[PDB]
Amino acid sequence: AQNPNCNIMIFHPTKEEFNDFDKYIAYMESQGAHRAGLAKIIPPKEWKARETYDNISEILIATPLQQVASGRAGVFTQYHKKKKAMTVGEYRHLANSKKYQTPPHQNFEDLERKYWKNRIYNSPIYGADISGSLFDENTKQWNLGHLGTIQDLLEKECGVVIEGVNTPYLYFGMWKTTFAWHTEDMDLYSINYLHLGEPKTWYVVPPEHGQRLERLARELFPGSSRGCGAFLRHKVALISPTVLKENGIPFNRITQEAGEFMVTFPYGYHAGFNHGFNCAEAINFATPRWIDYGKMASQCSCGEARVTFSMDAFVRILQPERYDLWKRGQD
Ligand SMILES: O=C(O)CNC(=O)C(=O)O
Ligand SMILES: [Mg+2]
Ligand code: NI
Ligand SMILES: [Zn+2]
Repeated sequence: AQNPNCNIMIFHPTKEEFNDFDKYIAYMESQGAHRAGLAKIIPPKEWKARETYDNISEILIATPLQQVASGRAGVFTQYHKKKKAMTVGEYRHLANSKKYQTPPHQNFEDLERKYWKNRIYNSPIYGADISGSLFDENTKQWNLGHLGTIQDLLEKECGVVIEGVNTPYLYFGMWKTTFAWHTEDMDLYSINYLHLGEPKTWYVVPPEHGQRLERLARELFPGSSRGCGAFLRHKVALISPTVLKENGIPFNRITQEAGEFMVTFPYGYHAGFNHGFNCAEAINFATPRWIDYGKMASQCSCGEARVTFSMDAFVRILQPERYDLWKRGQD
């Protein structure tokens, strides 16, 4: 069995190996990468996502989200307070302001310590979930706006044609902006490219141990657990590495820098934070190996998790028994 300790693997494809996306994902899996829940891919030195980032300031963040925390330093929830629209240039200035900028620090480890110690006492503003792409149309390799669609994968594997589309999303971050513990919708893969700016630290639980994290979360968030049998689909709960270690939950951590891809694997719980002003692009995708995960994925039917149009068909086809109840949640 490859990678039995479920370590995060880092890959360095050549330009020739970067041509065929599906084939490279399958290669990484042949070496055990999926067992970690997360892999890093460093693109060949010849590759570029686009020529420059010099002309992005006029992108609109229509609904910036202020991430307000409740709880204790290592065990907290966050809610998102909607703010007035602003451009990327306005948001960058805000991120660099004395109120929001990254503090002086020695290295990534010192910054991580400061994040866990102090996150809850601040409310950073995240430009998350913005439909669009920063890949140049002429970039042919690993262009997240040109991937094979999940609808087409389901059709190829299962023979059923379904409605829906699959497009990327931009994330503009600042110091302390946070992504809560989650897996993807329908336990899909995700891929994330850090286009520019400061790093993003990730934490991940191996898929084979995801239920250990769920059981801890039910203990630590007992009212939420009573409210919903899949409340981590709400994407609001944070648990620190110190707390995970105290409770024996297996996990790993890694920092992504500008110019690097991360891939999350089906049912790989992940969480993390941004170090300062940055811009990432991400999309979900599927492979043949995902189908069995999609069939078994938990679902939120309490009404909180509220998701895309395209998830309807996945539930309807892969989880027909759950369909009725899940759709009541969506309506
Ligand atoms: O970058 C973020 O805020 C969150 N990204 C992801 O969870 C992902 O790419 O799967
Ligand atoms: Mg612009
Ligand atoms: Ni994710
Ligand atoms: Zn719910």
